[PDB]
Amino acid sequence: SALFEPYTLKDVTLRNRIAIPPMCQYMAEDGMINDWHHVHLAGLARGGAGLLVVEATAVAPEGRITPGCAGIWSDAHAQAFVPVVQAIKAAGSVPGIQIAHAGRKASANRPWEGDDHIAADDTRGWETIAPSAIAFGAHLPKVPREMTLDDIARVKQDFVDAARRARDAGFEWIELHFAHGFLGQSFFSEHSNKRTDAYGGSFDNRSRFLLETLAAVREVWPENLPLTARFGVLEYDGRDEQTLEESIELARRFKAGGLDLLSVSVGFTIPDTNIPWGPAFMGPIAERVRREAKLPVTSAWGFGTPQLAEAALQANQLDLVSVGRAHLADPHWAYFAAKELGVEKASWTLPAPYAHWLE
Ligand SMILES: Cc1cc2nc3c(=O)[nH]c(=O)nc-3n(C[C@H](O)[C@H](O)[C@H](O)COP(=O)(O)O)c2cc1C
Repeated sequence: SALFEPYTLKDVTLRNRIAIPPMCQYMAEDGMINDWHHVHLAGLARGGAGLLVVEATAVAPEGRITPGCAGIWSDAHAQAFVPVVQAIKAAGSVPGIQIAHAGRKASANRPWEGDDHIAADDTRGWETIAPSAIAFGAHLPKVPREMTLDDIARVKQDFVDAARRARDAGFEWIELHFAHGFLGQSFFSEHSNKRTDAYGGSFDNRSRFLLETLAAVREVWPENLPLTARFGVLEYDGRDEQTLEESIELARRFKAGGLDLLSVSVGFTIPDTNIPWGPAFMGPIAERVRREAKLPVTSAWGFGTPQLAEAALQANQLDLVSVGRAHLADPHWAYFAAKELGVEKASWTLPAPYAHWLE
């Protein structure tokens, strides 16, 4: 099976092509992770996936999505990850982390606590920042503060510090969160970026925050460990061919700047869109980016059906298959997939204290 073939990227070898993508847990306190995350992540690693990417972890307090988001904006925050990293490694999975800044979509409630911007008089809330003072709208009506050049320098440095911290905590894989309408994505999109300085207007200017952040992170992130990013390559906003073309150009510049793999997603930059949700619906777009930027890719949404994951790999649409919600439902999804695909000794996807009994 293609799904259970190993994958080598730089010095890191994944035992199979199953990636667990970043999934916010909303269980941290002032950015500090705790035994929620420890057990969640170690349990997933033991389930058999080759790569486990820790949830969006804020590079700065105001870059959290919610009051429950993880952070890595101090060395104490980073140190909290060390035992979890060590547990993921003990289980034979590769520990990754997504470092993030939520931009104008920050200061929101947890998804089961309203999922909306925090009310003005709620002591938990904070001012958001963005390339331009324009609200997302809908359930995220707060108008962000327009970033100064010093803010841009500071946030880039926060990404650098976060990457340094992730390195020193023992992560073997990093993902820059430039997708899903958060700060990076919003610098790229003309919907959200109305700047007239070096960081807006033209394609080069809109790309600049993302490329400069990648280059700055590259200085401190080891060359022998995969350097990746998530990026929304279209919005389903009636501008898809032009947006895709630009996104693919940016992917080429990412590759030239040392990016090893791109997690291809949707932008979610604005609410007024028409996304054609369906099983593996991003497969063909991921394939186009892979082909036209000549860059390894992953993607997500509905690949928890093992045969569909297998088909996407065999069609060379993807290099890794990201499987999210199916792993919340069943942390041992990789074992289920091995069984479904008829892999020999499927139960040994799991560690011996499980595998022996399930043969
Ligand atoms: C609980 C939850 C939290 C998520 N948090 C993030 C995250 O931290 N960063 C990210 O880029 N995507 C996040 N996503 C998107 C997932 O990585 C993934 O793309 C999405 O769930 C689709 O894959 P699936 O159909 O296999 O669940 C999250 C989704 C879920 C379900």
